[PDB]
Amino acid sequence: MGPVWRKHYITYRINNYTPDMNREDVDYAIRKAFQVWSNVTPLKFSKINTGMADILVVFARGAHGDDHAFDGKGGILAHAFGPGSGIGGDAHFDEDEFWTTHSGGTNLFLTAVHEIGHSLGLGHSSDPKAVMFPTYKYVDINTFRLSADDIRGIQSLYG
Ligand SMILES: NC(=O)[C@H](CCC(=O)O)NC(=O)[C@H](CCC(=O)O)NC(=O)[C@H](Cc1cc(-c2ccc(-c3cccc(Cl)c3)cc2)no1)CP(=O)(O)c1ccc(Br)cc1
Ligand SMILES: [Ca+2]
Ligand SMILES: [Ca+2]
Ligand SMILES: [Ca+2]
Ligand SMILES: [Zn+2]
Ligand SMILES: [Zn+2]
Repeated sequence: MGPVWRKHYITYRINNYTPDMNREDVDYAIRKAFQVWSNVTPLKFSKINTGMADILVVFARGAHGDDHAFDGKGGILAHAFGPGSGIGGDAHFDEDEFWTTHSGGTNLFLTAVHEIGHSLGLGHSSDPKAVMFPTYKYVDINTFRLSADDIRGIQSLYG
């Protein structure tokens, strides 16, 4: 259930960049992660560099100014706030992970899909093939698809 955005145009901004990947690969992973969700809802996402974005994307370490301190390498990979003003919507990625484009380390795209689900108001799935299942798993990103449960969940919130 959860809170939802009360509009269908949502902006995001990348506050800072992990040194683990180059800038263009970070931008690509995030853009594609938003596209997964826009593909099955009325939502549209635009990246901005200037202005007040709804969803701020942040890489940070350990205790980083909120109530969800990170824990070093492993364990919690990221956390995101549900829809709302201010820190609402924002997605934080633990810099103590090694973010990648691929299967090594922690794949940024797949983690971002999961986190953006939370930023849009989804909770966890019991479907062990759903991207909103609680625990990270690498799957071939070239053939990645939302599960029927993920699509059901997001279409129940928007549209
Ligand atoms: N246990 C694991 O598998 C990895 C280990 C990471 C490592 O050791 O490198 N860690 C994890 O999975 C940890 C577990 C955290 C925990 O419960 O203690 N999860 C987290 O770190 C959550 C963040 C997270 C989950 C994922 C994810 C999940 C599923 C899939 C996927 C893709 C395709 C198919 C399938 Cl079946 C699954 C891909 C990525 N990506 O990010 C934390 P969060 O859910 O945002 C959260 C919830 C509540 C609060 Br309150 C704060 C944050
Ligand atoms: Ca961690
Ligand atoms: Ca916000
Ligand atoms: Ca890192
Ligand atoms: Zn945080
Ligand atoms: Zn989660």
